[PDB]
Amino acid sequence: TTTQSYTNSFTRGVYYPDKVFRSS
Amino acid sequence: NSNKLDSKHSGNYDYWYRLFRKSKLKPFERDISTEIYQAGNKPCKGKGPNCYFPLQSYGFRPTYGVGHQPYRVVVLSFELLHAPATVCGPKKSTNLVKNKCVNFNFNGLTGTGVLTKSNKKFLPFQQFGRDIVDTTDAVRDPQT
Amino acid sequence: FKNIDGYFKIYSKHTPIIGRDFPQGFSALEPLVDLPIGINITRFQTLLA
Ligand SMILES: *[C@@H]1O[C@H](CO)[C@@H](O)[C@H](O)[C@H]1NC(C)=O
Ligand SMILES: *[C@@H]1O[C@H](CO)[C@@H](O)[C@H](O)[C@H]1NC(C)=O
Ligand SMILES: *[C@@H]1O[C@H](CO)[C@@H](O)[C@H](O)[C@H]1NC(C)=O
Repeated sequence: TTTQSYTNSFTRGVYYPDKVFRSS
Repeated sequence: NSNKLDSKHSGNYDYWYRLFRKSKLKPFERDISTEIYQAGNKPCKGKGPNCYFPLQSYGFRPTYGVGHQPYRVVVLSFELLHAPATVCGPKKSTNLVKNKCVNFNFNGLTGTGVLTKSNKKFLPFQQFGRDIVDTTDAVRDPQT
Repeated sequence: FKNIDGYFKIYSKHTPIIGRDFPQGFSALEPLVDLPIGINITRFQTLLA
């Protein structure tokens, strides 16, 4: 079985949108 | 032409082809079936007069004319439509030549200028390089 | 996961975590694969052990 609790994601889940290097 | 692998002494009747079909064949349709063609109005299911087997042989011997030789035919079909590319041609690479103005076509990006060694900390997934103003600055060598 | 113009993309990143379960510390997330699926992905399900 499973539950359906709800939680806050906070600041989470950011991925690199591209493959272009950057700095500063 | 294949007169070596489809031919031998004493003959060979391995291959088959159909001359009697109930209708034409739609493009890219396979009709593998052994159904005796009907002649007249008989429900005959057999061989003989008015009762013909659908498929005949391509009997091949090393001694025929040019029009009877076992040609090996391969047809390549392509889909040149708006869809993601999966199979395509042999893109060609060359040398690098550093510290010299040169036209570069790195993996599809084209530009002009000078390329040399760098001390980036490129992440393994990273492929391109840029700056604040979105200009291609650093390129990782796809073959080095 | 996402299916922008097909081209299924998967981004994975593994953190040993802290005593909590879902942390608040920032963790960048890197691509792993991108292949031309080109199908109408609408439903989603998981597999168990
Ligand atoms: C979303 O999460 C927070 C608290 O967990 C709050 O805004 C609200 O209760 C939640 N919204 C729901 C459960 O629809
Ligand atoms: C590229 O392919 C050639 C051909 O085998 C190989 O010798 C070379 O090590 C390869 N280099 C990279 C970076 O994959
Ligand atoms: C399903 O995917 C194909 C892939 O090209 C696309 O052409 C089609 O429009 C998609 N279906 C819908 C309802 O958009």
